[PDB]
Amino acid sequence: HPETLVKVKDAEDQLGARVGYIELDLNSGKILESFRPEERFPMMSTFKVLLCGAVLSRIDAGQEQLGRRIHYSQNDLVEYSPVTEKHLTDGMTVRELCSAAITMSDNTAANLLLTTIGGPKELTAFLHNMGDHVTRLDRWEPELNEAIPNDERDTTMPAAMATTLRKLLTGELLTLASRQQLIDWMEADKVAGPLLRSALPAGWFIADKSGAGERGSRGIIAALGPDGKPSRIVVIYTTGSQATMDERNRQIAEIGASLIKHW
Amino acid sequence: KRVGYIELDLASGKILVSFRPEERFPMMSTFKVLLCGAVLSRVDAGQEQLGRRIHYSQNDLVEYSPVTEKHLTDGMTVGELCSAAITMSDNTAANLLLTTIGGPKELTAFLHNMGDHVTRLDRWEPELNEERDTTTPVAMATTLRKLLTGELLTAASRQQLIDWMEALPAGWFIADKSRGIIAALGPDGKPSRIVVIYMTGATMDERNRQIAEIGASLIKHWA
Ligand SMILES: [Mg+2]
Repeated sequence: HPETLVKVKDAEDQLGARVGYIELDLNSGKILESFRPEERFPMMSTFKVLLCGAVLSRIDAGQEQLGRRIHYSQNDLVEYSPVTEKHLTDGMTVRELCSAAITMSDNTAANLLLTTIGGPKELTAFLHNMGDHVTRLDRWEPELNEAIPNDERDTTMPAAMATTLRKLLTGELLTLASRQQLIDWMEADKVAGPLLRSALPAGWFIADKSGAGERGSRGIIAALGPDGKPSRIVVIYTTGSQATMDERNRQIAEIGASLIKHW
Repeated sequence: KRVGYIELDLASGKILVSFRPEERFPMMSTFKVLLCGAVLSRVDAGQEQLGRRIHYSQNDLVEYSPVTEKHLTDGMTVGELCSAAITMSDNTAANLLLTTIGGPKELTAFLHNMGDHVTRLDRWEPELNEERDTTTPVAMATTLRKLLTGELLTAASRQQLIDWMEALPAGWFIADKSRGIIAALGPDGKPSRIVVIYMTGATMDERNRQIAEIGASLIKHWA
């Protein structure tokens, strides 16, 4: 059963770059296995789940509404804004913006949502307040993806991210419809095909969010399980590699194949 | 049937690799390391001397006692007994050292007092090898790291504990010569990493294949 860990190590050796990984039981929160779990990695677009968690938490407390509309003005359009670049005229509701930020990784959507909560510092405050004292967001899209070596801005650790994700998706931090909306948005992720979904067998459930940035940075956070039901959380990050995006994708997909095989 | 392990970076206290690190397992001989830790804490406190000689009878000998069985006449110093209890897993030596601190409950209270509320020793040798006398990979590693780094022991005692532990893969410094293994990894006399492995089950071989697979997963702080 350390086979998966040996594969992560091989990935690290194939990429010439640090890889971090943790697998947690969704119900108990116990760590099942881990590799560099307490090293810092850039979050990249995996933060968009935590963002929409904070946006959902404010919806639950009456400070935000799903149906509130946001207009925004072409000047706000940062690169990879596939959904938001189609609604220059009419705008987009909070619900649509979370949908775009999660399912399509729309960068402008994330910035608009960040503004609704008071920016990076308020996301970081939201995290500290729920017991995550590691994860920090500092910048906006697209700067948060720079992945400068030794820069602790905009980073998490695999263990901190995994525990946080778990608290968002289970228990009572969010309401039932909110919890379910967040996991449904993650289920409907359309831009993480090459990662753990490429190794997922028939009939398995996966709710995920991937990220990609500069300087070889790539990752994914996921809740998955056999028979249409999530039972574990997986977080994989890497940074630093000079390998191609497809090689990074492949490495993550093969770690996924290993943890699935040794489930 | 079950395996759990953890490798920790000593300088940082960060977990490098883990597999079922919070499952409970019988300590088996890994308690001996912690015992020698409690002994050295007493030395540091001016309550015990490693040069102190102890005589013991043939009513003290229990199974696997390779050193102590040979010194019923002349006895053995506290330091010798610690060396025997870790390096030779000499079960009488562990029982005699236990008496010097005040029994299982006093080791267990030593651990409580240093932040470890998972690891519990209740029995003496040989009865401890049959939820009593258990730990988890993470608690044992975290406790050992506390012993070996900064605070808890003086620098004399820390080096002494290491040198006993450094007195299975060829790169591993193995404390002990259903099972527990503690290994230190790194330069002689100053390991950078510790590995703690428990297995309950087994066939000489296949445990050795499992051990080699764990060996393949081990890493170091990224430079
Ligand atoms: Mg390494």
